[PDB]
Amino acid sequence: DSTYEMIGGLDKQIKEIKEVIELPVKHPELFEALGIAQPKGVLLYGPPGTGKTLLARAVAHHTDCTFIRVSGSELVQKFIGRMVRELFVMAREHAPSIIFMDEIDRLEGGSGGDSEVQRTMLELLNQLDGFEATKNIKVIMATNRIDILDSALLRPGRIDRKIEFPPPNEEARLDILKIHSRKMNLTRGINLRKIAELMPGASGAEVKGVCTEAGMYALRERRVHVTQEDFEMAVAKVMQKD
Amino acid sequence: RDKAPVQPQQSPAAAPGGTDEKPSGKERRDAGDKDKEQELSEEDKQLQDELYRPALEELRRQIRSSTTSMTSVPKPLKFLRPHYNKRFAADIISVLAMTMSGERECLKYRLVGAGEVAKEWQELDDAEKVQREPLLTLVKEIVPLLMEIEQVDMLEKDIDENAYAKVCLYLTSCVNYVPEPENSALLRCALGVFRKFSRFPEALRLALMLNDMELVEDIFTSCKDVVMLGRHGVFLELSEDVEEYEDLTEIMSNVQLNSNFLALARELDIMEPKVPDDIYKTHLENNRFGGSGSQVDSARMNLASSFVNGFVNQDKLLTDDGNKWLYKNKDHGMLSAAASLGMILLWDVDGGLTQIDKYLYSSEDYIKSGALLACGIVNSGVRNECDPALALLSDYVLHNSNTMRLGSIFGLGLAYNREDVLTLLLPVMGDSKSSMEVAGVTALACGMIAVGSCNGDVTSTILQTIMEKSETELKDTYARWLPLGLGLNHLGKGEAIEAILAALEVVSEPFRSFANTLVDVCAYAGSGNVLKVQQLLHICSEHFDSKEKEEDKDKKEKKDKDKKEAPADMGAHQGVAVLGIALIAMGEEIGAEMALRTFGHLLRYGEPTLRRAVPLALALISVSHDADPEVSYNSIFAARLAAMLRQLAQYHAKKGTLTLCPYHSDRQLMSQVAVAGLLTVLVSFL
Amino acid sequence: GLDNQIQEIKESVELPLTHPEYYEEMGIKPPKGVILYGPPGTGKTLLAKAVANQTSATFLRVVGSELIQKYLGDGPKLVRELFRVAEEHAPSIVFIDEIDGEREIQRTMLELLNQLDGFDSRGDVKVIMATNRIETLDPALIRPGRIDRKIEFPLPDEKTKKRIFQIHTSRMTLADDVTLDDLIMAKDDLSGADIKAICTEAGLMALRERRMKVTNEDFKKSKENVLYKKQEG
Repeated sequence: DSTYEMIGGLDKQIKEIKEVIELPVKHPELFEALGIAQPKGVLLYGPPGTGKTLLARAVAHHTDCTFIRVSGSELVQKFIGRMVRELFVMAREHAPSIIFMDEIDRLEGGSGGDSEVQRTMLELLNQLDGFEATKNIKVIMATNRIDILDSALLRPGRIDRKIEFPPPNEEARLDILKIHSRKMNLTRGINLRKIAELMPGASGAEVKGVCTEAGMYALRERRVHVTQEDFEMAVAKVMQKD
Repeated sequence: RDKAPVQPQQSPAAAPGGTDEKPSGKERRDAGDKDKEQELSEEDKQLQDELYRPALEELRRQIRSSTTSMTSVPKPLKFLRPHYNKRFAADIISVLAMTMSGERECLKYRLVGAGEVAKEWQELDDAEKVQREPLLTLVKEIVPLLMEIEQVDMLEKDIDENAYAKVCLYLTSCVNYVPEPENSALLRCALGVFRKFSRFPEALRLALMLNDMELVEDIFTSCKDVVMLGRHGVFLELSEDVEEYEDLTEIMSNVQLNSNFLALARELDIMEPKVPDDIYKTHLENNRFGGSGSQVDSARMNLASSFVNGFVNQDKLLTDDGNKWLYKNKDHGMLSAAASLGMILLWDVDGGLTQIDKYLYSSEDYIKSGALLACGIVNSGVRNECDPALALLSDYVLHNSNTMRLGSIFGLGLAYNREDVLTLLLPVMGDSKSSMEVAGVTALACGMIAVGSCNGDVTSTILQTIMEKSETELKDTYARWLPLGLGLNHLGKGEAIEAILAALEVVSEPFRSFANTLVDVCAYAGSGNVLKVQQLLHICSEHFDSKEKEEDKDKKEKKDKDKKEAPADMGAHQGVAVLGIALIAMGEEIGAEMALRTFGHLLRYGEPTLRRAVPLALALISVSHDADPEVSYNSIFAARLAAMLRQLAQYHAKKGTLTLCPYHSDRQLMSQVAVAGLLTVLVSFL
Repeated sequence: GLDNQIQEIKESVELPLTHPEYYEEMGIKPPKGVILYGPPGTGKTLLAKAVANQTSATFLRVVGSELIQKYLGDGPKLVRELFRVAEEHAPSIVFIDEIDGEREIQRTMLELLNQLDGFDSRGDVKVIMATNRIETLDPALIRPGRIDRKIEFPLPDEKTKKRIFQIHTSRMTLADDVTLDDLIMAKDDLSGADIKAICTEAGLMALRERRMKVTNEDFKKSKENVLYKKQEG
């Protein structure tokens, strides 16, 4: 589900995005007094914020809409489907929907089939740019990895939305790390404040790096509860690759 | 902020707690409150808990008006005796007095049918004359009870906003939504605000709707004292109906104070600017007389040439193309060609006299009868041709004065409560000659004479022709063209129960019941009568396939203004007669693409009734897309009826009763060719 | 400030298929069309000028010429398909927007040059060309397309943006301090989507305090984002 109880730290950005996404949801009457239309979407460029998808699944979970991705990372690639019209038919039947690519986030064949997917979403943006079947059809890009150059280059911020997202709120390092500590078995004498604030410079992926790279020492010592010293070692275990 | 300290302040019923808690709510009442007044559960005890009572009633109506209510809100206002551009007064007056006075004026409007709503509605009149919100205080003060001088109590400074806006949307909603008894208040109160103010032509429209002589007299002395003139003379005579131009010519025949109202406004001066300007600034090519004058044959394309020549009036070459053109055609072509020279000479009384005098006292019957018709068409205010025509009409069995009665009575009826010619037409109605066109041009003559009567009339003339109509139930064409003149006499009604009287005596076998439904066609000129729309949809499945044609044909006359509701799915059915009902119901307006879109599907049909009926309204509603549809007619066609009619539409392809009567009488063309003798002398054109 | 211009070109484009007495009897026959261009471009200015013909008619929209470089050099075959479908769909209006090895581009440009002129075709449909800048394209495309008359985008004459602002604000709620002369005079070379964009973000920014009425200070405060955004790059 990944509701608001599993994502936090972007209060200003959800306060700014409720007018981009939540506008056709609960207050569509401002079309006369304001004169707004359906934009292309929104994207967040920079380091991985450990929850780049939990936000889309969160707003989509509160909008009470379906989540249909394009690349089909989890058994949703051929379930719907020239494999280009079935997505628009399911988008016509299911008017509330949020599209977010996660799997896309050799240069000869990988850019060949990946160039076929890019041409697919380009002609889909041409069909949706020319005509429109129903509302509440918006696409969201993902620029968090290094191999993402087409989405960052083709979206400079001229006819789309752009958000500077290197330093989200420092809660992408602190409070979503606390949330990632709520799921796993957490003790009561831990202080995530210092170990969460003392990881500067490297990247924003310190949450997933310290959790996943700390699971090898919680798997080595076989401790029933995760201690702060495990995360302290995980800081070095993720700073060695820098 | 936090309501913890100030929340338990209203709970104690102590007088000091009220005299300091209520001023706090008045201070925080500028923006209403910080929330939606969720304290109802804690003030529902103060609801009944009453010296400084107007403040507690003010806060009570403030919270009850704040969260929700339907009747309990204005009671603290009517009991409060209100006392004591910012945001506070703009809110509590604008929106709180908007919804508040709206539900109070509505609940008192539908509740009782006291001066509380009067004095308070005048207080809102002043408050909204200070706030000055346009068309909103108006659009809400529409239905508030009084319908009196309050408008002149508001019409002091804002003249163009209230006139343009209020008269525009309140006139459109006063002819579409608001019924007639309040529209009379629009006519009298608009007579007040517009009589005391400027913009005379809209008051002249108030004379088009009132049909009174005091308005045109006051606007002729007020417009006479202030000195262009020819324009308001032109649409003055065009806008005035048959009643107020003879009442106008009798009060102006009394004084008129100027010699310019009789001399200028007597006759020939609505056409004296038209003819020379049309000859000077416009010039028609001779290819119309060349083509339409070159493909004439079969004695019917020549009839089309009698339509072109008959309604042409710059060029008069075909008129002066020698002789024998009248003799080559048929008898109806002898009437058409004999009346063409009279229809082209609506000017130069001496010239029309010296041109039609040749056909007078001729040897043929239709040359002299069409010559008297021409003498009736050339003018409409000379009335000196009455004696030579009427002097010989008394024959009663068979004589040339029967066709001379067709042309003389028809043209004399086009020239004009005239009692002498009607009492002379009484023996004509009693005659009942075999030719239907006698009672046709007689009933239509006196009918067009009597259009616009105040609440109709139940006089013994039309009562006499109703008795004679009930005498013998033969020759149903009498039961078709007599209700024409009857309904024309019933025209101008505002509250006449004459339709119900006809629903009492006239109701009989479906012939005179068809006359009754023709009275129903001339009984629903237009008001707020949605009961006739649901009753219309309920009666749309009648077995009688003619009362649907006429009663449903009335659609183009009833809703002639609101054209958004006129297009429907009538064509998708199988009742081609209804397809003709919409085909005629198109009209003569600017001709939007929806009408021509209906002419696209209605154009292609096999029966000559619909194929012959489609080009008339096709070219009447589009009068510059004229050549391509005619090429479509040439592609579909290539009998003689469609050829004569397609050349007719080739010619004429390029709210007064005078333009509404000829086609409504022309709705009976699906019969013998005898109607074609009267088809060429229609007055619906200019 | 372009009502006489839009009615002049409107009469220049409505004379075919409508009002035929002064189109074929007198012998006008301009079977070539016109060519348009806008300095701001964006397709919304030219779309707002040619949108007067889209009211009651059939319209065709082909934006950009990327479909030639993105694939192999198939040639003008797609233009031939648009030509045969324009012949089968004569009651329409042809409009092309965003008109932007080397030996093939020249031969398909000359073939498109002769094809656009229509040597073996009379007046059957109207073709209107549009691009960002007329100076970037070769001047050889002028004679086939523009043979009647061309028009350039005017300046902020304080009447066009005033009329468009009146249409967009025909039902909006604005305060009395919201003047118009500083807005229509301060702006320069802005399309309808720019004034509509600053009005949209102005109402959306005024909605942050549940204010149904937009003030002038919030309108200029919202305009600071567009004026600052256009100067950042």
